[PDB]
Amino acid sequence: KETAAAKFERQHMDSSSSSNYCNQMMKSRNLTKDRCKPVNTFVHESLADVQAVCSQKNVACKNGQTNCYQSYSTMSITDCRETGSSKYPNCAYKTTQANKHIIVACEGNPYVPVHFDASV
Repeated sequence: KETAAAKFERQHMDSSSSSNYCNQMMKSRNLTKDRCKPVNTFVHESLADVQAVCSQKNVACKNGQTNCYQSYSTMSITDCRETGSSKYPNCAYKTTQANKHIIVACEGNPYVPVHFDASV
């Protein structure tokens, strides 16, 4: 079973944009298999910097758990949002670049992000 941490890296880490960035990324990260994942965020900071968020500002998660953390600094991210006319299997996304604080849920040993809660 893919760990939650590994799933977080697959769905949300791209440390490495074109208007087609989201179309290609959502495909390459297996987020267009079976369904078009409607909304997704990729974070372009180093894995180390994102993992460090687990030592930054403790905040409540959307689901009410208390293991969420807001990055002290803004981070370079890309929001991928499925277009109003996107129809599986031809998943189409609008790519929007931004610099925002990220909120992630952290868990496990090592204590790392396991869920992307929001950008603010």
